[PDB]
Amino acid sequence: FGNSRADMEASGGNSFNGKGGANASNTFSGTLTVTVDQVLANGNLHVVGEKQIAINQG
Amino acid sequence: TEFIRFSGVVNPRTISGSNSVPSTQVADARIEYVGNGYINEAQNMGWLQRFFLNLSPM
Repeated sequence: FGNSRADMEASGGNSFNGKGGANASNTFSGTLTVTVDQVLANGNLHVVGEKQIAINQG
Repeated sequence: TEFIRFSGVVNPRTISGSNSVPSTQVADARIEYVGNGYINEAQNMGWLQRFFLNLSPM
């Protein structure tokens, strides 16, 4: 053990941090009058409708 | 001069007792509210600015 033959010192480190995420949203509010353009075999009604508003510059 | 134009299709049974129907019960509602005079021309983009808004890289 003389002459620092067995003296030793070591250190080590390892680090990892990952993360992730996502999100989506949508809202819609209004009222629209549509018209029936087809009646299906079970009585369900296909409906289509369009509202066009022009206010000033569009 | 300001113009308010309306067009659409109305169900007779949606009309109230005072001969009125809200605009949300009209099927193909076309609503327009426009004007003329220098007040209306002051709300139009210049031709160069419109050209840039449509063709500028950013």
